[PDB]
Amino acid sequence: LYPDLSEIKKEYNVKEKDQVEDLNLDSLWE
Repeated sequence: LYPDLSEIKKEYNVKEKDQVEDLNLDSLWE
C-alpha cells in the first residue's frame, strides 16, 4: 500500500536498470 515511498530512489533505482536490462535483452539481440 501507500506510495513506493521512493519515487526518487526507485526511479533512481530503475534508471540504473532501465539502462542495463537492455544490454541483456537488447545487447545480445543486436
